[PDB]
Amino acid sequence: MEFWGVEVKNGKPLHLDPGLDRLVHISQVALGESKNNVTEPIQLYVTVGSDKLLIGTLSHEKFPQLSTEIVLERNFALSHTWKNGSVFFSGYKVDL
Amino acid sequence: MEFWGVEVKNGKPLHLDPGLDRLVHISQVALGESKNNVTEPIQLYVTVGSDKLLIGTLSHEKFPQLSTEIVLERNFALSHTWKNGSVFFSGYKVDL
Amino acid sequence: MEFWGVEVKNGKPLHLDPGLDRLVHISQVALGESKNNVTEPIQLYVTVGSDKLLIGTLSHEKFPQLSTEIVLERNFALSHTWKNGSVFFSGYKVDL
Amino acid sequence: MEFWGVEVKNGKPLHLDPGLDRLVHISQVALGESKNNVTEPIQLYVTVGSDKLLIGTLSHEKFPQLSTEIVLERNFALSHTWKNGSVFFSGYKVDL
Amino acid sequence: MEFWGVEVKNGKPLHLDPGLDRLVHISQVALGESKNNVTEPIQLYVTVGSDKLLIGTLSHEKFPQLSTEIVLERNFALSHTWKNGSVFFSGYKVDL
Repeated sequence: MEFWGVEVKNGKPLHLDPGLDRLVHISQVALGESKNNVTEPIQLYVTVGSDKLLIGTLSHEKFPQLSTEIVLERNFALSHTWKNGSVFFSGYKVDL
Repeated sequence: MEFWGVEVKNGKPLHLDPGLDRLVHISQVALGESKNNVTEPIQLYVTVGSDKLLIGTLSHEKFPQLSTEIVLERNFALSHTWKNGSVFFSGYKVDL
Repeated sequence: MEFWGVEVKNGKPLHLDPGLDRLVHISQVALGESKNNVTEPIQLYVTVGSDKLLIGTLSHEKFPQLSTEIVLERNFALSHTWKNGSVFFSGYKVDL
Repeated sequence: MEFWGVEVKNGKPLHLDPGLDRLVHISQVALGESKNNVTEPIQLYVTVGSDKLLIGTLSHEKFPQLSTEIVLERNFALSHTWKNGSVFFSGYKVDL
Repeated sequence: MEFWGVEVKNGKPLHLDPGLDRLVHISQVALGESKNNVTEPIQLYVTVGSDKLLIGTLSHEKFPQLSTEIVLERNFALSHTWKNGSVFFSGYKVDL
């Protein structure tokens, strides 16, 4: 049980690996601050072995964060559709 | 612990099997992007044997995703009432 | 770990028993579609022994579902105040 | 694992004790019916030893319930700021 | 399993240590009472080592609390951007 987190900037897929005999457990997703205040809804994706899964759609006004239980035992990528800001993903790494 | 997820397109029941001595744990539901300004509320169902259970009602305006804990040890189907878009279900498989 | 769920129709108490050395874990609650556009908040109860406990208040407009963690080791009843529709309760049974 | 719940009526702290080598796990909080009036936000507190902690703020309009994971290993008190109604807390007791 | 909680006043980082062979599990976040209207965004952070992670953005009107699952095995800091009030964080400590 080790705290884990990342900031995905401007949506470009961030490729991650839990490591041998580990899982990443993502528990918290948060929409970062806007520089402009042109806010469209922002889609969030986890890509695992190809399959690209929508996990949610955030907005500053209505959906600025999610409490989640996403469990990843293999290489994956996090990505989102906001070209001008960050989405924060956090949780913890687990053994076995 | 194996990441798992599916896209249910246009609501047609997707029949799934966790596998022998496995469970599917569904943790995240997300509503896909709409192509038009018709938004009807979209009902989501898990059908197990003779029981069709409503798990929720989504909309782009108010309810575009759910964080869930749905546990399936036997064959089931996922379905929804949106004839013109997708709902994404994700989570993980567990060994017994 | 066995998927479990029920439909409580028109609010009448549904009396249930987890069984010997079993638990019912209720993880998802969902408000059925309305035919009868009166609307009003719908209170949901779990009755265990002499205690009738409110678990929440649903509406089609604002609160059409809940994600819960309700654990029941002994006989109980589910009930709600909607006389003209259903509320769906689902989750799983656990041994030991 | 035993179902547990209480109704905290009006503004008075309810003092509770899990017992020796037990925990209370609070998983669901629900605001009781207001008998007409539109009411003010209601703050919820758990008091443990030297700490009175805000756990949230409920309203009939916007926040009538919470799904929680509050874990108490020693004597505590639940209280809230609604002088003329109830808040229901439920979950389960765990033996260590 | 020991109840844990803190009040972070006016945003100033609170530096905390779970202790040897312990984790802090943060389950509940709640926004304190405002005396006026707050116009500044209320952003919440957990800082661990070189990573400052946004966990969400609170408001009195729309997002006065979060139910979370944040796990910390290391020294960390909690902080937020509300200059004129408190955010309450609670949960429990776990051994081993």
